[PDB]
Amino acid sequence: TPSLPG
Amino acid sequence: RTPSLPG
Amino acid sequence: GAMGSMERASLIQKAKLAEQAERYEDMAAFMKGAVEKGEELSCEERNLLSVAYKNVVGGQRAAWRVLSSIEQKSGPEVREYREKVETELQGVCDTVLGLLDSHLIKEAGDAESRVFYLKMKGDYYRYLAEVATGDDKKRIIDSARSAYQEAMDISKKEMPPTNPIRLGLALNFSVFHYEIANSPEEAISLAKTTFDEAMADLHTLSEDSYKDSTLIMQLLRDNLTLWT
Amino acid sequence: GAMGSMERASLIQKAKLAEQAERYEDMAAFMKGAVEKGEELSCEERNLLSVAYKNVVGGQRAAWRVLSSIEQKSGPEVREYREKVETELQGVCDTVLGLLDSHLIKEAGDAESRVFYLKMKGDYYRYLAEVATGDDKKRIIDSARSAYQEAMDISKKEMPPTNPIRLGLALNFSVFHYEIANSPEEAISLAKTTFDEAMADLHTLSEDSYKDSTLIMQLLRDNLTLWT
Ligand SMILES: *N1CCC[C@@H]1[C@H](c1ccccc1)c1ccccc1OCCOC
Ligand SMILES: *N1CCC[C@@H]1[C@H](c1ccccc1)c1ccccc1OCCOC
Ligand SMILES: [Cl-]
Ligand SMILES: [Cl-]
Ligand SMILES: [Mg+2]
Ligand code: NA
Ligand code: NA
Repeated sequence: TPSLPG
Repeated sequence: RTPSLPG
Repeated sequence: GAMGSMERASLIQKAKLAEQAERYEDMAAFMKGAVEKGEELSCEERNLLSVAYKNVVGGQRAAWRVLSSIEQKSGPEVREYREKVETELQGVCDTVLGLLDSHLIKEAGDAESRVFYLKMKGDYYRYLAEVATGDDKKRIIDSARSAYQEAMDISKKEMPPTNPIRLGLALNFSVFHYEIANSPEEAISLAKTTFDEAMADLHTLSEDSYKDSTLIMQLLRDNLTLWT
Repeated sequence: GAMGSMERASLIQKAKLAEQAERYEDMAAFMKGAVEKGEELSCEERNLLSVAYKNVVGGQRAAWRVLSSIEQKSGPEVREYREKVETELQGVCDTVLGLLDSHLIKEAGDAESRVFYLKMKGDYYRYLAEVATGDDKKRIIDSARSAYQEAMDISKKEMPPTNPIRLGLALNFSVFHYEIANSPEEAISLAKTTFDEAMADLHTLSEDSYKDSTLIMQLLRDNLTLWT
């Protein structure tokens, strides 16, 4: 699952 | 610049 | 450290040059030197620190995942090289965590910066957890959870529910619950509550804030869809 | 050295893993260690060595160009940081040239290896010339010219005009003439005669050799059509 992209 | 061999 | 003899303002200037040159290890080293001067960071500087180390650790995580995939499909060489990358990644995370504990978190002068740094502490323990095993992994998981939970407590008291830093914290903490702590029900509950509490206030925001907040809300939604 | 206790085959295996992980600094270090075992490199191994250092120096060159452009448009910080990147670039080129002179360039050897390494020596002196100034630049330029010229003489005697190594040497030597040595007329002539002499011999090649040769011929043509 992706986390915050920055 | 002019490109050189890419490898 | 190696940056001890350079002026703080020069380190910030060179971090920005390094970013332009896509030299992220240099950027991170300059920002570490700036943090070690002992003064608080502005919002722009905090973001520079985060971008620099995210690029460094992100490359190491991607390489670790490539090598772990080859290892799982598979002499000792693949394991050895995976372990080499792993040790380097752990070193970078220990460096970031050391900056946050000495002394960014305790010197943060406002709630937003304190939440930003406690979230970052949770994130870097989470990166450690991805490669940890056994009892060390269990300790790391508890450390991540404690940092994230402290950030959550502050953000609920001090920041509105649409605040982008608060939303991003909840996004990453919910990812931690799902991907690391094997707690999908906690992940879903947190993402859902965060999404609903932000939605209630969307009509009070400007055009820009609405975009900012729904952007991260959409990131919560993607995870909920994958999870639900 | 840090690789001295590792088996040659393990170094080569790890160089290949490093390439898959896009860890080119590691890849180059593994291949350096392999070279230092003192055995000739196979064709595949020469290509690994070349790809590794190409990517390392390529990132440094790109960063140097960014910083040099900022410097030309413009405290001491931009110059200092450009100088730092420049010194690291020169260090890598000196490492490569050292490996070539101490281990790899021999009077013995097949034409394929001798031309490959002399071309490489020309290339890494060319990269030093890109950042050099004044009389130092003149000497470096002559070192590159001498290496390329020796490779050219061997290639014309010992290889067919379609040989891909011969073609890539002519491509890079013509780039040297155009970009470094202020000799665009020579660059154009070399690219044209090389292309034409390869064209005329394509009929001797298999489907596979034809694709290998024509891909490099296409690069020569791209430069010719750019320059004329
Ligand atoms: N991620 C956390 C801190 C750096 C990075 C920020 C970000 C980028 C894209 C999407 C979400 C967060 C970030 C980087 C550079 C400038 C501004 C940034 O966001 C600051 C506040 O937004 C969360
Ligand atoms: N460049 C010089 C030697 C390594 C690299 C080779 C190359 C790649 C792409 C375009 C031209 C040359 C190369 C790398 C890996 C495998 C095979 C390779 O080329 C062999 C023929 O070189 C002329
Ligand atoms: Cl290793
Ligand atoms: Cl510097
Ligand atoms: Mg030994
Ligand atoms: Na051995
Ligand atoms: Na043209």
